[PDB]
Amino acid sequence: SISEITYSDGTVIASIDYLYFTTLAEAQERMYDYLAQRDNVSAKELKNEATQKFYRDLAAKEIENGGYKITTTIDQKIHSAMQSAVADYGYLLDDGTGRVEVGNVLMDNQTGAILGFVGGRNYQENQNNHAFDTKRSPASTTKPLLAYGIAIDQGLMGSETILSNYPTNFANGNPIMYANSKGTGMMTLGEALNYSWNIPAYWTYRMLRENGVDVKGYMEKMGYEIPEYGIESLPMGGGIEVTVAQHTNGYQTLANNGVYHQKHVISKIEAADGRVVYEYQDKPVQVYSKATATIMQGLLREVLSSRVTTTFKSNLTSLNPTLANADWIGKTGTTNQDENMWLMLSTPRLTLGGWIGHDDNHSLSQQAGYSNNSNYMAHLVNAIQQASPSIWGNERFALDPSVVKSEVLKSTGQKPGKVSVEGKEVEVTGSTVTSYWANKSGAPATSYRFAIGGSDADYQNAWSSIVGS
Ligand SMILES: *C(=O)[C@@H](NC(=O)/C(=N\OC)c1csc(N)n1)[C@@H]1N=C(C(=O)O)C(=C)CS1
Repeated sequence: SISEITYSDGTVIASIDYLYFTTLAEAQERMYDYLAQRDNVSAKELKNEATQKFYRDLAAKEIENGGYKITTTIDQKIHSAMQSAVADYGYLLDDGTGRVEVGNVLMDNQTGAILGFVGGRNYQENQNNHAFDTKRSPASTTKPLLAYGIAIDQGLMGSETILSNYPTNFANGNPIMYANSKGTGMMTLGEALNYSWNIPAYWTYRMLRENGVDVKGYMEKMGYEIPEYGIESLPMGGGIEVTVAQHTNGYQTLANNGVYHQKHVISKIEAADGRVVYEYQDKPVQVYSKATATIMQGLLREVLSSRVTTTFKSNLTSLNPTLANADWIGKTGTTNQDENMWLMLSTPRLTLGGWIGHDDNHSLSQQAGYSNNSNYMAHLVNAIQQASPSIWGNERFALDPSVVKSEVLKSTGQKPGKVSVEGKEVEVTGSTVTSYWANKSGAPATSYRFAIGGSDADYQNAWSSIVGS
């Protein structure tokens, strides 16, 4: 008898086109883990590199002879529908800059299982796996996990707090840029995400760094490896390289109300005589407070509604209005010189991550992320849809009970009151808004320095203008 890989229903993929090599590689890696433990009681010589080889190789052979049954997470019909979508629509990513590659991973928000993926436009013509092995910076999609998610979560801010987007410079003396802008004064957390302004993200991380929040603790809990957290542009996705698979897993976390389940493609390995060599252990972990996570899903639902940096919701509506009705949330990213684009989507029941780019690191059109990648993802989204009607779901994302609402002046994210404006102390009034907070006591009173970030010059022109009462 010979070894085999099966779809999650039970259908045999192949015996022992990305489909084959992904499930086989993850298969071998769990095999390696088990061999290294299966006695050969190792640790640390596991670090020596001559061994690694020996085992990796030994691993491969155990699958070739050995005769085991490998159970994947893959839902055949969706996976096929996905391959078809890329065959039928990959071409909408092409934008006068040569074949554009693509990597997507569709992940259950609750198991962490991967129901299917897109490896690239065409395994025959080119084999790198853009869903699994390639790594690029996630850009402005880092913002929600590494800056805002965290700070809200340490109650250092809430839903309508306020960030300086006034001009300001890295420590080298160069201007923090957004596309072509030097900045624009103050704005809500809402605006800053809907447009992905860079400066607000820059001030957020900086403040985290001054309270020394254990940022790394958080990122590490989702599976991220970032070699150096002391980079000023970190939050914008500077110094971070990731895979679609892995980062899809980051959006899975915000989506499953702050609870990370570890990504995977393999659920079970079973030996000839039925003995279980590997089985997926469900260990959940609570990376963000349900307060924080649900707050975030609210804001990330306007990121798509707003349509400011993605045409998606329009594209999807046009190809299928019912579905465009599911409670979608998401975020985009663009890297320097338009070299990559990212779009992450979740409804509460699934996540879809999608990266488009060139293999050799050159540039896409300006539109590629905002338009192309959006319309393509909307077609992929239908395609899964058609293949498995119930899959995406109808549930709403919802603000958790533990969230805490506050009345605050639109003008300063903060509860109204007296403040010190250079002699002449001030009664601070204007219209209010409810602002969500993931701490026990809600918003502060207004303070001269209400916003995250801002210079002295800044606050002066800001409070100046707030003064027309
Ligand atoms: C977010 O990704 C931010 N982009 C950038 O800061 C930089 N690129 O600008 C052309 C960048 C970030 S990391 C890196 N290596 N380069 C804004 N993101 C979007 C978006 O798609 O949401 C934009 C509309 C353009 S800039």
